[PDB]
Amino acid sequence: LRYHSVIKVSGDGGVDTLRAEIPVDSAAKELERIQDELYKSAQAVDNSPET
Amino acid sequence: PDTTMIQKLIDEHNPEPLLKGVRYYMCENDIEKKRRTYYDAAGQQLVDDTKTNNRTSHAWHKLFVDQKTQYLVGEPVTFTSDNKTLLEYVNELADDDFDDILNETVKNMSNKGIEYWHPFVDEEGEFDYVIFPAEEMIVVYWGRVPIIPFKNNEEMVSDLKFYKDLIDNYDSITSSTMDSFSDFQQIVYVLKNYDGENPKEFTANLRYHSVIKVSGDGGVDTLRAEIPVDSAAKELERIQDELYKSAQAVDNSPETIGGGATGPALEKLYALLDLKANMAERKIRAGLRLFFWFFAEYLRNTGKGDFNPDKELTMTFTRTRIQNDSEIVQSLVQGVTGGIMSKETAVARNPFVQDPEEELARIEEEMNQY
Amino acid sequence: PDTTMIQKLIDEHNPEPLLKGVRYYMCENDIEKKRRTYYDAAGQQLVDDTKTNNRTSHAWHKLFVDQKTQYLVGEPVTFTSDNKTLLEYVNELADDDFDDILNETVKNMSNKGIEYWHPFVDEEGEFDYVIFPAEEMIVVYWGRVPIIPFKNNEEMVSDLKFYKDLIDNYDSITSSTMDSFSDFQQIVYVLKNYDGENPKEFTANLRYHSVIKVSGDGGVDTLRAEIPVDSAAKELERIQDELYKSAQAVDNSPETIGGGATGPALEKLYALLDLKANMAERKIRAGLRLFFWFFAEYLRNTGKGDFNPDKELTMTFTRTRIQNDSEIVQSLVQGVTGGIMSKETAVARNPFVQDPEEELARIEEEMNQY
Ligand SMILES: [Ca+2]
Ligand SMILES: [Ca+2]
Ligand SMILES: [Hg+2]
Ligand SMILES: [Hg+2]
Repeated sequence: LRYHSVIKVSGDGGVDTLRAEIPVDSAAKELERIQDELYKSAQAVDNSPET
Repeated sequence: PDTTMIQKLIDEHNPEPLLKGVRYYMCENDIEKKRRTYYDAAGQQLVDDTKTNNRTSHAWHKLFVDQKTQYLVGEPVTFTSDNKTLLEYVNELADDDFDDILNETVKNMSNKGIEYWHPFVDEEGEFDYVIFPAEEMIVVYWGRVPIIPFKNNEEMVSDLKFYKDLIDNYDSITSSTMDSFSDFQQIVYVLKNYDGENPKEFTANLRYHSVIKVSGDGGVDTLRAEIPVDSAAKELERIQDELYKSAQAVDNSPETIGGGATGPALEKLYALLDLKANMAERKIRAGLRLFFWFFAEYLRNTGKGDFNPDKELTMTFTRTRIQNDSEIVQSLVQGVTGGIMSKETAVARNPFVQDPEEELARIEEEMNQY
Repeated sequence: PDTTMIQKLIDEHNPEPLLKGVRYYMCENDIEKKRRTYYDAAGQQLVDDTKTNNRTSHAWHKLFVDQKTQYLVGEPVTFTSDNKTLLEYVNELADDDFDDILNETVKNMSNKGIEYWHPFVDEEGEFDYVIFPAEEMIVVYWGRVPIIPFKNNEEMVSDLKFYKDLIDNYDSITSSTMDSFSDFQQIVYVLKNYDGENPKEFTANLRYHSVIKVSGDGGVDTLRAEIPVDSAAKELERIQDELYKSAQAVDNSPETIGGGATGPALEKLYALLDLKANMAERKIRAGLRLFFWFFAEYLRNTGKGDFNPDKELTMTFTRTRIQNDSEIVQSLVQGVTGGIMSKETAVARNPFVQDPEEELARIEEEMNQY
């Protein structure tokens, strides 16, 4: 596999791959609220630009 | 003094904390240590020549430091006193080569966390000053000790200290994604119930003819790398915004929102860097006052007069700040017309004016003609 | 001096660090070394004539360097002093060929990290100066040493240093994507339970007739390359934006957003470059002052007078900056009408005025007629 492109399989088998799921969306969604609270809880000013 | 304690001080000294910021300013980030590994027979961790090992280090820190330096010291420092002889000597010393050095000092103090520079009398007998790289200096506590500290913070850490986590993350992600782009090229074939007995036949038969021969009920599946561009891009965006925050910098990327032109909108934009500039000024002035104390000592002893800088001399920093000159001019014209303002104050506050003295004088001579 | 030390110095010298920026300026990027390899019988890594090996190398660096050069030095440098004899001699020396060389110096100091140039008296006895390529020079430390350093930074690295990682990544992606487009053409067939016994029959039967014959319960699957245009495009986007930041450049692609016209919107656009220009100016001036010291030495000894450039002569750099001339003219008009401004200052601030002296006079002589 590391020196040629090949994995050889017989029978009726095969190769499945397992890859990590990256939770970017849920995380970004949560991180958004926390950031808003952060500024409140801390009594701070957010001078990000106003949409 | 002792020669043995010297060796202890040298061998106990380490420049790795102070060089940290310098290495990042040069795009030598910890990510350059990234290597793509794998495990041998009996689990011996080993780099593998098979795969490209991209390691992208970002110039964020160099950007932020430069921005800070130029903001505080880009425009040369101005000096004012009532003692004119002193004023002359100070100006003679400090208004051209001084500027270019103070610039190198602020960048240096931001990379190292501290910058020392040393005053000394030239072989020609004149006063001189040279930068004394803090990563070569060792300190434990003319009359006073003969070196001048410029402190970046109280903590004398590099600016990098408060956002190095983010730059590293940013780098980690980018390079990961880069590897994915590289790996996407190298297709992996899964050969189910393969027809040929010979291994040679495959690699030649695919590479030189379009064909892969398969019998039984099998076939050929391909495994291609997935490239996480989307998720990477989504996260990177946040890290990018936080980076500016964490570093107290200004982002003059263009504003999607159609407001960014107005006075407040601009003031808000610079808010954080203005925060970071003020500290750094306080800390810069501290160092510089001490610098002029030494110059005063030199003048006392060289017989050119006895002076008190700390009470006679005043320093003026200038800030390169984006304004809405169109808005201001109008506010000012309204102000004066309204009569809530003197033309004097107005002319000095006018963005198209460099020296209020000359212009106030120019406007009067105009009137005395017309 | 010693001839053996000479050899050491030469053999220990390496130009690769200094030629780096010159190679990228000429679009010989590291990507030109990319080659499409594969593995032999006993794992011998080998280039493979089968596949096209696109390696596209991007002119990004040359663009930025060109932009910096022109911004600083595109307009010729102006000199002022009260000593008119000196002023004459300086102008005679430095206002046409000197412009064209100083341009080539800035470009060079940004590719190499430094540029040296050597002053020398001509065979005709006149003062002369030639560029002394820094990659041919070796330095360890008239009266002073006889060569003039133009430093790019303090670190005397090329500008490429702070964004080479990105350029490379940009090249890497584009080329990979090109390979994908190339590979897409060559369709690979997977032949399940193939009908023909003859291998010849297939390649001709497909090539000359539309047909592939299959028996059993098999068939023909095709394997086509995937082209990662989308993901690539998305990453390439970010890199490009970063590229402009990391390099402290101006990007005047047209603004999707309808703000870009205003004063502050344009100021923001040049913000980073204005940063980069200010350092570079300081560093250029430093080299140039020393150049006029040598010219002064020549003048002292040639019997054309003794001068002090460092204190008598003043230099003026000009910057080609995009403005909103329509907006400025209004604000100025408003300022003068309002009374917060002298017509003098205003005339000098007017974007349609080259020489304030001539125009302030022209306006007077207009009035004395009207
Ligand atoms: Ca790298
Ligand atoms: Ca090429
Ligand atoms: Hg952090
Ligand atoms: Hg970089």
